[PDB]
Amino acid sequence: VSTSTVGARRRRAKQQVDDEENATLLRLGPEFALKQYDHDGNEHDLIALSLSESRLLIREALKARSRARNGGVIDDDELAKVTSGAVANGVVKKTLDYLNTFARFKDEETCTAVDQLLHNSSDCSVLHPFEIAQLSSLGCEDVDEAITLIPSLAAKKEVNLQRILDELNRLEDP
Amino acid sequence: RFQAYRKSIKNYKLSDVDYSNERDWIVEQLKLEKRDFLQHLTQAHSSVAHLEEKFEASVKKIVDFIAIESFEVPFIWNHRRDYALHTYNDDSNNTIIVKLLNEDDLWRIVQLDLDYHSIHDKKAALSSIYKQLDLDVVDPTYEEFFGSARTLSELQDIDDYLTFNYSSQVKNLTAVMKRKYSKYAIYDRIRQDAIYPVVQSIANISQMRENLAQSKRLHQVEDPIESPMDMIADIMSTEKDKTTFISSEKAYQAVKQFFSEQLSYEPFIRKTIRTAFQSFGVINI
Amino acid sequence: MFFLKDLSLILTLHPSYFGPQMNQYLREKLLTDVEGTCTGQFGYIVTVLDGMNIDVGKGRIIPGSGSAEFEVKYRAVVWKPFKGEVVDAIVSNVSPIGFFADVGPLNVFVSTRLIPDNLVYNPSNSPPAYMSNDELITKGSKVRLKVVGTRTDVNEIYAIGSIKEDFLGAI
Amino acid sequence: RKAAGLIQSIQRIGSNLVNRAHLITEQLTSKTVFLNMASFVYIVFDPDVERNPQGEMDLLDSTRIHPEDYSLARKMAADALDIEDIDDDDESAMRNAIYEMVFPRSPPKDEDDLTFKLDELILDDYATELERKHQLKKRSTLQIIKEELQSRYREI
Repeated sequence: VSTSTVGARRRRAKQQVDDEENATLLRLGPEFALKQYDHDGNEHDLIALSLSESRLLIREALKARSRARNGGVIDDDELAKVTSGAVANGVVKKTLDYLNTFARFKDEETCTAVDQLLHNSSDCSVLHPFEIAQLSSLGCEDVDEAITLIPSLAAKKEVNLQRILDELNRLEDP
Repeated sequence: RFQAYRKSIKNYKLSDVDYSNERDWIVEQLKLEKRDFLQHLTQAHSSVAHLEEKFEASVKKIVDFIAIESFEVPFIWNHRRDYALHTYNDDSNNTIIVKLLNEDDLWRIVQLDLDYHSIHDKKAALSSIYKQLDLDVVDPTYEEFFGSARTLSELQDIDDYLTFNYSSQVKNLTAVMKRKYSKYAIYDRIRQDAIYPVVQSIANISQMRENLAQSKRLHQVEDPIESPMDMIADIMSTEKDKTTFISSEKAYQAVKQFFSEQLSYEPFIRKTIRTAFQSFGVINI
Repeated sequence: MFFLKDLSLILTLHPSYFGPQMNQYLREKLLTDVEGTCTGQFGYIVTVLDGMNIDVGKGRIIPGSGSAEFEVKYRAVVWKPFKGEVVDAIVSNVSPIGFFADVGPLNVFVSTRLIPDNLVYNPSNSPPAYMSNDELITKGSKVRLKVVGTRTDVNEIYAIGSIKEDFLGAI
Repeated sequence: RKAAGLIQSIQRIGSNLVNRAHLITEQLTSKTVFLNMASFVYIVFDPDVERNPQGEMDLLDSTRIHPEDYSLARKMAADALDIEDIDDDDESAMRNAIYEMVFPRSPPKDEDDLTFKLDELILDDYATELERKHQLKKRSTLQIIKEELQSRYREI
């Protein structure tokens, strides 16, 4: 139904192996490529979202819509009930339940610090946004465990993986 | 049919002690289920003494047939129904037949023997776990609740109690590595911390268990000479090196939650609540 | 995995709605028709950012049918699983053929052939579960699984998980 | 699976089964399976083939009486005939006694068949004797045997 900003893609003869979806190989397909275009056609990077960032964004947008619908005058159940559509209500309920029951960072400032650490770091300046989201989401504790769960980080050995993991564990609220 | 029933059952041939325990458990299960039938039979045929004893004997014989001799239900009903009915004579010496069981009861026998064969492995696993614990003093609660253990829920309660009160020992025995977080790590830290003596001083565990089992006061819970906040703060100040807590209120909350966990993992409270709910509970929607 | 995407929708409006409240009505129609839907190409659209300030542009009158066609561009949060990805889950059902878990709106089915052998299914347990000596996974239990395959339907996505590798199973 | 294998073995051996004992002798099954299924499977007896006493097709094979109780059925038949010459171990005489009782060569002068005379036997005495001799509660079994002799496979 909804159409992406990427169009064309007409017939050719060559066939490529970087077309199939694969998280391990970091092949996310054309619609999830590293380079995107906005409504103005300017350069844009793929925007991944960790569960903390996703939860913050969904809560902010939902509460903004709820405030707007009431003339600009917190509960997840009420917030889900704000939306229209029984199937939409169920889907947003399930997403909210997942995010709440696996929220590593429920505070805006903790998520901001985590994003700053995972973005401004010299080692992380090469890290793929999908890798960053996976690291902030799965909450791994060990370099070996992270490498096993994320095969992409195995080839990136120029990363201070263990100390970054310890920093994330520190930032994680016990 | 028996092969299909026993396909999931890896170990079927029980020992003689396990066999007798299975027979007793099956008899008790039938008595619980057929309580109305047994009561009506006893009330109507009150003249005959120990009709239910003959019922237990017949149930034991039927279990013997099905298990040892591998007899299907219709064969038993067509050629061994003499055991299933007790012919007594009244005051007039008229031969009166008493249908103690029906074919549906034989199907119930098969289902119950399968159920006990299933739970036998679980009870053996709990016994092996307890033996691996190798307690210096045999826990009276363990023995008391294991002797009366009939349902797998009670076995799970035993497992929870043993794991909670021997979390360090159970973790060591597991060690005797996937970094799974032990849910009892905080309680182990409390045990290692200097505030654990305060938790002892709240109430004696053995005295609490004796009082609860007796259902009446055998000992009086002695109140410590200083308030919980007083003792917590004093120990925190005198053991700042070892007290992992930050504030006295945090230690107070940790002590309260540890006491709550201790009370929750007590098998007797769970058993009493379960009996009360099963007896007098209601259903609301 | 969650993402931010710039999506576009074609909205057709009947002439009976050609009133002053046309723009707001288009906004709520877009919200009702996009929020919660499931497209195989993108996955699941969960929310639309800035839902009350979306530009709709000028609608074009379809020749011969009167209805106006609007091109609506918006930014939305989208979740889509990928092959070979390890994510958290909550078990929703236990069955002899396998157990069903839930990863947000997606329901994932894991067959016994993708489960470690020591986690023998126990139907006698209450509730029935796939349990081992040190592991017990039942309804409501947190599990870490790796998505192996995804099946595309008309408006649904079916994923298959596995716990047979390391750092998987119960968590 | 077991029924398919059994019917295949029967078909390979021949057109029909001779008697219940052949289910064991011809290696058609094991022991416990045979004991369970013994009374529930039967072969239709025919007085036309009964002419030879050496007939392997036992008449009791067309009854609900278990093969393990064929001797008891023979003893009951001898009891009804009131013939004390035959002892408890002359199985050929018991077979001839059943032959006479169920299919007499001379039809009875009255309308009461020799199987009817089984009603005069007291089952309680025989049950008590069996329980004393070998500790067996078989009074219901004796009743079933008497019923089967009175009518072969009455519809239930």
